[PDB]
Amino acid sequence: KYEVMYIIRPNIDEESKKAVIERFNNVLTSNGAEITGTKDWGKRRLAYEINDFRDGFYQIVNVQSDAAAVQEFDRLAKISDDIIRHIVVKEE
Amino acid sequence: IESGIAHIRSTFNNTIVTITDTHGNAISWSSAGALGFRGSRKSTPFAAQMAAETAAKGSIEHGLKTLEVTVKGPGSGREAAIRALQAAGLEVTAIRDVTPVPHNGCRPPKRRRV
Amino acid sequence: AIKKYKPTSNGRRGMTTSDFAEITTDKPEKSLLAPLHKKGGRNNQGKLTVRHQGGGHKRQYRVIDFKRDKDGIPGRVATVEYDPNRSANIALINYADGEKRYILAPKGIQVGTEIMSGPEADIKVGNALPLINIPVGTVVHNIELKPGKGGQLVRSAGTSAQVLGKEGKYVLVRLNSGEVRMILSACRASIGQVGNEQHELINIGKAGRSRWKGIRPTVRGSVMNPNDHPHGGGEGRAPIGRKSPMSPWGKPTLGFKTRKKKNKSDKFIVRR
Amino acid sequence: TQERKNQLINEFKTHESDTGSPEVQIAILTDSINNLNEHLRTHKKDHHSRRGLLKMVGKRRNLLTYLRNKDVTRYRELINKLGLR
Amino acid sequence: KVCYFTSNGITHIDYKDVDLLKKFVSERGKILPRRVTGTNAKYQRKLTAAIKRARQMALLPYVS
RNA sequence: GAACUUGAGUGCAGAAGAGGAGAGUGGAAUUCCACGUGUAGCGGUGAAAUGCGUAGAGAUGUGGAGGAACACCAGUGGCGAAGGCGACUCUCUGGUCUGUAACUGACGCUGAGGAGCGAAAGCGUGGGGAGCGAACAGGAUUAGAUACCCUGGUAGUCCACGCCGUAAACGAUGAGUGCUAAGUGUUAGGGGGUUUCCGCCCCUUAGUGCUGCAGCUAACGCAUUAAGCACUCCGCCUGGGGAGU
Repeated sequence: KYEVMYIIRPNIDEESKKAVIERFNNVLTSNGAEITGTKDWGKRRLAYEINDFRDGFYQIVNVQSDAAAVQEFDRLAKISDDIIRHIVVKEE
Repeated sequence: IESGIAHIRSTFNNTIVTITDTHGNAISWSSAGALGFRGSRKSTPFAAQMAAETAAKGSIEHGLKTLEVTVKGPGSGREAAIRALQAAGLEVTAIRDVTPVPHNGCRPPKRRRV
Repeated sequence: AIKKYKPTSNGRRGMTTSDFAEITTDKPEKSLLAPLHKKGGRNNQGKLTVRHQGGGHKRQYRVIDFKRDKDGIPGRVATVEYDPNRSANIALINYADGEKRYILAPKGIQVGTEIMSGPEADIKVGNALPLINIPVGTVVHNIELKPGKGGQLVRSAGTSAQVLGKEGKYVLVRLNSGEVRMILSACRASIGQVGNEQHELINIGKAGRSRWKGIRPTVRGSVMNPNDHPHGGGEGRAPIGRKSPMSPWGKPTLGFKTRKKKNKSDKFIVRR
Repeated sequence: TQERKNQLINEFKTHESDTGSPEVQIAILTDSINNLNEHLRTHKKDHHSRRGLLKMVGKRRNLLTYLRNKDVTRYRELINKLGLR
Repeated sequence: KVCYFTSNGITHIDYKDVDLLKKFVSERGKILPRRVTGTNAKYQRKLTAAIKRARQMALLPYVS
C-alpha cells in the first residue's frame, strides 16, 4: 500500500495530461501494482515556486504493490519533465 | 516615480539605509558612516535616524512617496530609522521584520572570549 | 577490484595489478579485429615526433562504435572483455540482427542487459541518447562534438560527465577536469560512468611493466648536454639555472598556457 | 514473515500446540539468522543488527545445549534437519 | 488547553487535510508548540510529521 | 530419574521510537559567479588598524554553481549496551514495551581470556571543499604578546573503504534478581466506574524527573531509577611523588 501524490506541471493540454496520467499508470502496472483509488485536486497554487511555477496539478494514486514499480515510478518521475513533484508514502 | 521599498540593514556596527525601487533598483543610499560618524557612533540610533533622514531627502529628490520598509540585521537603530522616515515627509506602510534566518546551515565563527 | 602482489622479490615490492573480475572471456571476435602496426612515435617522414614511446607488447585493434549508429534495435551485452587499446574494458553486444559491436563498458553493466540506442530510448546505464533527450544531471560518457561523427569527450576508464542544463541548440556539460562546455544538442552521448574505475590505482612495479605498455624511458633535461636541452650542462647537478623551467624546445612549461589565443571554440567554453 | 514462521512451526511441531518446544524455536532462529545474515552481506556497515544477530546466536546456542542435555536423538535429528553443523 | 485529536477522535492526520494543518501552523509558517495548541505529545508528533510532508509537496509553506 | 510454572523463552495481538545501514529529494541561509540600480564607503573594534572598495565594493534585484548542517517541532521527550542518534521519503534490518494465555519447562545469571562496537582528533588511498578553522601571515594590545581581540587562511571538518582504539568514554555509581513509607509531574501501554462521547476518577505495568520516611554515609547527600537490606558473579584499590615513567 502506497499513496502516490505528484504534481503535473500546469502548462499542459488536457489530452496530453491524460496521456501523462496514463503513462505513469502504465508504469505502475508493470508490477501488478493495482490502482485502488484515484483523486485529482486540480490546479492548486503552490505555497512556493518549484521550477518556475506558482501552480500545479495534483494527482493521488493509491497503489497496493510489491515495492518495485514504486521505485520505477520514482526514477521515471525524476526524469520526466512534465512533472513538478512526487512523493510515495507507505500508507500505514 | 512614486513607490519603492526602503531596505534598512542595521547591524552592531552600521545602520545602512538604501531606498530602492519595488523590483529592486536603488534610488539613493546613505549609511551611518556616510553621514560622517566613523566610530562606534555608527551603532547609535541617532546615526540611524540621520541616515534615514538623508536617504529620505534623496528619495524625495527623485520623488517617491509611499515606501514599504524592510528591517534587516541585528542592531539598535531600526525603530528610530522607521520613525525618521515618517517625520521626513514619507509614509511607512508595511514593516517587514526580515533578518536573514538560516535554518541550520553553515556553522558560525567561534565564540569570542575563548 | 585490485590484486596486490606479495613482495617475493624487489621487482614486485609495491606492484599491484587489477584482478580482472569484470572480464568474462579472453577471446575477442575475429570479425571485429584489425591489425595494429606500432609506430614508435615516428612519422611519415620517419623522424621521432613523439618521445618515450614504442616497443611494447604487440596489440591487435578492436573496432568500437563511438557513433552508436544503430537506433531502435535493442542490444544485449554478450561479453565484457579486455582492450589493450584503451584503459577501459569493452562490451561486446549482440543486436537482434547479428551486428555484433564493441562499445565501451560502463561502470556496473553486466552480461545480458538491454541496450537501446535510439533518440527515444529509455535512460539507463548503457543506452545512448542525444543530449536533447537526456535529462539534466545524469552521468554521461562517450559524448561527441559533431553529430554523427562518433564519441569524443568522456571515453576512458572511470570517467564521467554530467548535463548541467540546456539552452537551445546547445547543452551545458561539465566535462572531466571540471570544464563547462556548450555542446551541440544533437550530439549523441551514452549514459553513465565508464567501467574500470580502479585503473588509476595500479602501482606498476617494475621498470619493465611500463615498457610492456610501450613506454621508453625519460631522461631529464638537467642530465643532458647544452645542445640537447636548455637545462643541460652545469658542472654537477645544476638547478634549473634559467628562469621558467623549459621543454627541450623554446617554451616554458610550468603554468604556461598553450591553448591558441584565437581558438574558435572559446565561445562554447563557459568555465574552465 | 508469516509464511516462514508458520511453515517452520508446522514443520517442527512435535505436538500440535507447539509454538514453544525448542525445536520450533531453534528453527525460527536459524531462518531469522539467515535472513539477517544476507542483509549483513548486503550492508556490511550495520552493527546494531550484528549485535542483534549475536544475541540470536546466543539464544539458539543455549537452546541447542538444552536439547543436547535433554534429548540426544531429538538434538541430532534437529541438527540433520536444519543443517546446523 | 484541550487536545484537538482526543476531542474529535480523529486518527492518522491525513496530509490532504491542508486546512487542519494550516490551523496548527503559525502565521509565518512555523509549527506551533504543544503549549500553544494544547495537543498531546503523540498527536504533536504525527502533526509535525504531517506538516513536514505537506511542506515538501508545497501544500504548506516554509517561510512567510 | 520423574513432575511443576512463577524465572527464562517461543506463539498471538497491538503501540511507540532522532535504533541502524543504502539510495533519492527538499527549503532557508552562507560563499562565489554574471548582469541591472548607484555612489563612497563597507567591514571590524573596548579604541583602531590590517583587509575589501571608484578597475565600482557593502546595500539591493534576478539567475546559476557548489558544499555542509537540518530553524519552528524540541520537551529532566524518545530510542540504543555504550559511543551515540534530529529535514523528508522509500529499500533492507535490530531491539524494546504492553495484554495475556496457547506452548516449552529451569532452557537461567555472571563471565577472566577471546571476538566485536567504540565520540573527537589522527593515519592511508581516492574524491570533496560552502562556512568554519589548527598551522601560518598581516593588524592591534602589551614592558614583551609565538595569546585572548581583528582581518586572512592550510590540513582537517564532509564522503567511500581500511587503520587507531583513546575521552571529565560521567550517574565520576558493573551486571542480574528479590525485598524496603509516601507525595508528585511526565512518556508509551492496559483495565475498571456513569456517559455512545468529550472527559474525570480509580487501578496496574515498563521507562523517565523532583521532593521526601526508615535505613545508609565522614559529610555532601542517596533514598523503590539506592548510596538501604541481602544473595550471585566480574572488574578494580591498598599513602603521595618518581609514574602510567
